[PDB]
Amino acid sequence: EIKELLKLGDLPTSGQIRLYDGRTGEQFERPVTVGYMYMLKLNHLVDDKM
Amino acid sequence: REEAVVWDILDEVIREHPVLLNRAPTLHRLGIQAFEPVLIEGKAIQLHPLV
Amino acid sequence: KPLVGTGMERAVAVDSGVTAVAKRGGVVQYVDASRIVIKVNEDEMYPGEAGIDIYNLTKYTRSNQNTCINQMPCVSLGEPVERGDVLADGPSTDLGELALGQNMRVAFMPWNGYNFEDSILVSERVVQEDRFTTIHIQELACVSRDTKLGPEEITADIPNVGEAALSKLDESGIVYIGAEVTGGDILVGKVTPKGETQLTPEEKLLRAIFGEKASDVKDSSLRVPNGVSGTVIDVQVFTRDGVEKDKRA
Amino acid sequence: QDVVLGLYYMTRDCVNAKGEGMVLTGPKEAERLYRSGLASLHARVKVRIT
Amino acid sequence: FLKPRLVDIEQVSSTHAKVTLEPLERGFGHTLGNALRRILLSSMPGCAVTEVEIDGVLHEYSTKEGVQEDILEILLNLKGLAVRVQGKDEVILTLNKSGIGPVTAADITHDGDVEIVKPQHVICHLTDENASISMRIKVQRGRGYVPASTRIHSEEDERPIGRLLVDACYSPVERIAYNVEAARVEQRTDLDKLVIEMETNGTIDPEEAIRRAATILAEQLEAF
Amino acid sequence: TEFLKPRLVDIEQVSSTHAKVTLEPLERGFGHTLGNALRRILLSSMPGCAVTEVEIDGVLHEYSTKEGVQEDILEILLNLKGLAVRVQGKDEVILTLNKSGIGPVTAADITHDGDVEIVKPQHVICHLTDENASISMRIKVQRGRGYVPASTRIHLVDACYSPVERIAYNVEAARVEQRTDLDKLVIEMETNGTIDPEEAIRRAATILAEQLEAFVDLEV
Repeated sequence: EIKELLKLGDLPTSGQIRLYDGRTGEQFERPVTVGYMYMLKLNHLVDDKM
Repeated sequence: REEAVVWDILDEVIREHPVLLNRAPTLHRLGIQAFEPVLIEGKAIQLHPLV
Repeated sequence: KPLVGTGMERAVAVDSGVTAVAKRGGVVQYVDASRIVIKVNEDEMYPGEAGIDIYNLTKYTRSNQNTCINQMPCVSLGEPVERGDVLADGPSTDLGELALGQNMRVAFMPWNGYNFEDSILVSERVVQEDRFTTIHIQELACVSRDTKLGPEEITADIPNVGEAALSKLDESGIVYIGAEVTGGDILVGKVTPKGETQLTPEEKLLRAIFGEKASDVKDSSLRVPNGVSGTVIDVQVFTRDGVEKDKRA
Repeated sequence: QDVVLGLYYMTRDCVNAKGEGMVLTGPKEAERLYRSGLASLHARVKVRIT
Repeated sequence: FLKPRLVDIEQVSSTHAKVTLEPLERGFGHTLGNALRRILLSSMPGCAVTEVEIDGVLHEYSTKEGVQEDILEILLNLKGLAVRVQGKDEVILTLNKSGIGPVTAADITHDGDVEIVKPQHVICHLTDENASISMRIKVQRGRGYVPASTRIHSEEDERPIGRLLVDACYSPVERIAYNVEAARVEQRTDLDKLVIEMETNGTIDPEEAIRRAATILAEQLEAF
Repeated sequence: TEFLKPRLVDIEQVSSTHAKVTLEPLERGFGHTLGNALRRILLSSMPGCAVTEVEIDGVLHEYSTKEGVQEDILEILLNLKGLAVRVQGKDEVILTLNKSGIGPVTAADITHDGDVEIVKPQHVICHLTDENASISMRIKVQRGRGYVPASTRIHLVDACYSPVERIAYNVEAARVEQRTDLDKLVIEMETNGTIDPEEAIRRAATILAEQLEAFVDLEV
């Protein structure tokens, strides 16, 4: 289902694409996984802990 | 006041002066290790990976 | 909103009281950041007292964890609303769903050991977009007590402070609503009596040369805790019943 | 962890890769061969070492 | 050693465009394209709103009666207002409006150097017949990201408590993507092309951008 | 909105051929673009001359054994690559290895031409075994703007043109007064002796500057 929805997306089945280092501009060997991950900021925030 | 001139003085008193770093479950003596302080902008402590 | 969901988040958003849910279906007469007024349909409407359902939204206020809790309207002027529909979003809720955080573009790959253990390496694009930014609401207090040496004053007259220090305070000694403060700023001027400092010889010489009258009053004023900085969204004054309320109060 | 994946990926050999079989004066022009995109990180090669 | 030069600069939308550099030697398409990506994304001239002073408002955390947007959201909406100037390094815009309806970016008071690139850009809405919002929107010009926090060191009587500082957004550039395709000029052994497809808010022209980019690039070579 | 420029504070150079130069203070992010661009240029494209091909007097093959020489022909080819050849206005020059005997053949045992200059008379080409040990031959160099491998001469010796034997750049934090975080960029480079590292950098980025002459204005 996910790959099928990726087809509809224009994006590869692998879920991985080519990426380039923003520093050297040269390509990274091998494909790397890029996607959208829902992320939370817990409140441990450092200006409390310090 | 945190006047501009004090940061340099702090860089003076920091140089050869080590600090002790320790973690929560101290077991073996390596639980505490001495390091040379490096001034960093941030509230987080930076600790060498190999340690 | 979660990009990758479950289908429970809607239920959590609604069932938990953080959102504002329509009591009765109708059309929206008015939408303010303050309140929301809905015009009820007749079939759901009781015969007497006509009606419109008025919803007073919770605005910026202190949560238990010292985070901010603020409701935002999810509806616009003159919109159809079904009975049991979300009228306003609570904190961390989007359009009637539960958003506890933010989804983002992520790449799995070692980057120069900056991700070393669990460590996270985040672009400047994120801190600039201010998305992961958080609003904290703290409640600070100043207590005027009774000491055997005398009562404590909330007065704006504070021994040893510059005009810059007494600037952010009104005549009565309390900080203006809306003034942005940082560490060291005086929120509330407070002074308590301690008389007869009982100084020493060299200090007495110093006073003799500089002709300063050492006050019988000590500075107890409540100041912003070191390092924390923000803006003042409210102030309250509780007074013992029968004591004269000062100017500010 | 990351470091050892680095050194492991570094010295390893695939069957066929850019610069397979050729020969180099020393580690210097080996690295120079690699960074210029001419030779692959892992390829069976004879090089002179001291 | 043939030095390159640009070629057709193709505007697609008011937002973005694809520029191009024809005469490129061996491997230099990357050597240029990536450096130019770097300097393009990072260091560029831009004009964004800084200080906003609204009608009855002490701080960004309150609500103004008659508008369904919280002051915080309105300031956030202002941070995304794209403008451009000519002969001024700071200009103070004047926004006024009332009556029921959306308050867009075109409702401001036009000035000599003012150019509103997105007149439909939303500031905030207006929910009641008689309610009126006036604001002095102070827009200056600068580089990089200056957050409202680091702004106060200088201080020096910022006393107008009605003045709300916002974080500096200064930058034309959104996204920069370079591609190197082999380009055959009618006669030469092998050469490549640099297609630099950039993305902007329309407040900077492509040739201007790429030019000052290359400029700073060379300006760092000043060592020798 | 005015911009920050450095000038090199320290050049710390080991011996002659090797150099490690520090450059600072930079703008944030500029250390990596400078370093990477200059590195790609220095490495992949530089003017220089080396050995494209050498005829074997003894045999026709890279796989063989010479009389008086334990070195396999490919090993000798290796040594040939490492020979430092800086040629004058003569575009192409060919030398001869003439020498024979019981002693190892150096780079000073090659013939001397007019426009030819070898940087290392010490350079070891091949050892000679006992007695006569017939050896001598002719070496053909070439010119290149980049680095051209051996197989790349499609229609055999790897041609190493670019004087750079290595390039690295360390970008570490730089501190200036009230300026929080800056870039301290350290370029370290080795050469084959033809051109010294210090000017090698200069010409390398002169290439870049030339690539950029079609664009900028102002500061000049």
